[PDB]
Amino acid sequence: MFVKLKGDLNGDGVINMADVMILAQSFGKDGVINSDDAIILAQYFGKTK
Amino acid sequence: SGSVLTAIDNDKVAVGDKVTLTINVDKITNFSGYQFNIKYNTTYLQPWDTIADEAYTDSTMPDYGTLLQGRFNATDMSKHNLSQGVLNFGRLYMNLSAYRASGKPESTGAVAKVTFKVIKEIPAEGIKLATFENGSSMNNAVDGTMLFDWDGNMYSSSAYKVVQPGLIYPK
Ligand SMILES: [Ca+2]
Ligand SMILES: [Ca+2]
Repeated sequence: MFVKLKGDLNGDGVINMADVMILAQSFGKDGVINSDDAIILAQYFGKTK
Repeated sequence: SGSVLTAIDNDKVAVGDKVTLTINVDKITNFSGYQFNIKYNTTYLQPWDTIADEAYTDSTMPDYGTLLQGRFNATDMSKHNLSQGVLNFGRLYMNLSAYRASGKPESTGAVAKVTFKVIKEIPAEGIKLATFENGSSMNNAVDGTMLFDWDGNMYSSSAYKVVQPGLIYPK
């Protein structure tokens, strides 16, 4: 959709654990997705459009 | 088959006293993580950070239980709305592939412990200590609860009952 909040990985308009689980699913697969990305994601945790 | 459930240490409380809500998962297969939205009554209760021994801020993480304690990049998330009585927090094993590979799934146990301080005499009829229910960032969830497995799948909301906390009473 038009609105793409920073950290909204599944495009539903809200930042919650389902988004963090998408980071999680890719963990171990700045060029990588790891625990530094989670810290940023947590800044946005709870935001809604 | 599975449940989210809770328990308190005492249901008769005086102003000034603290009541701890332990929250468990029960038979959530290959549990990897949860998020809760928990509404409480701000006239009577105040969430209390028992680790720092002070009031919650909007980023405060409740006390841990026994699950999600392993070294699989276990990570917290919290953003409350304290003025409105809504706790919003969760924890997960971020390194899912390593957790999965451990062959040591968790499924049953305490995941968090949320303490409330009684700041006004509890009404004689009792109050519900808290309620699991969707805040605005869990609009897709059922009853304020999301659970996940070690594949990073949302553990389906028809696979488990959320058992709401009961009542507390004045001493
Ligand atoms: Ca999202
Ligand atoms: Ca990165």
